Amino acid sequence: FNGLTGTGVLTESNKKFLPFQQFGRDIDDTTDAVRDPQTLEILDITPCS
Amino acid sequence: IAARDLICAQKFNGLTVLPPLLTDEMIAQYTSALLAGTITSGWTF
Ligand SMILES: *[C@@H]1O[C@H](CO)[C@@H](O[C@@H]2O[C@H](CO)[C@@H](O)[C@H](O)[C@H]2NC(C)=O)[C@H](O)[C@H]1NC(C)=O
Ligand SMILES: *[C@@H]1O[C@H](CO)[C@@H](O[C@@H]2O[C@H](CO)[C@@H](O)[C@H](O)[C@H]2NC(C)=O)[C@H](O)[C@H]1NC(C)=O
Repeated sequence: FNGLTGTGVLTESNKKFLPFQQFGRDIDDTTDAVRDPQTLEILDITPCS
Repeated sequence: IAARDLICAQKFNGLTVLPPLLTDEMIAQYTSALLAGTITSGWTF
């Protein structure tokens, strides 16, 4: 997504990103949510098993 | 309590937390048995 790489499972989410905000963070300073630049829908990331 | 969670202890990079061998109910049963035994029998049990 938009240059940043990663691996995992994508799921639909219902978070409250501000209009200028692109992605999310976590207590472990790791990516936890993204906003795809085609439909502007919040997306949640789950690690592999 | 870990009842409905889909085993989500692992955190994104080779880090896992293992559950204890003895669940809390077993520990509670042990304490109850000790306390009932010491109430009824004394030290002879
Ligand atoms: C970027 O993404 C697509 C690229 O074509 C477009 O969005 C969709 O466009 C179709 C028409 O081709 C519409 O039927 C959809 O409703 C559009 N989707 C959305 C979410 O609007 C458009 O060019 C761009 N979309 C956005 C949201 O910027
Ligand atoms: C593994 O994942 C499955 C997903 O299907 C879990 O199944 C759920 O089981 C409960 C109780 O039987 C149901 O109420 C849910 O509806 C089921 N999930 C779905 C999506 O239908 C299963 O519990 C999971 N196992 C563990 C140990 O987490």
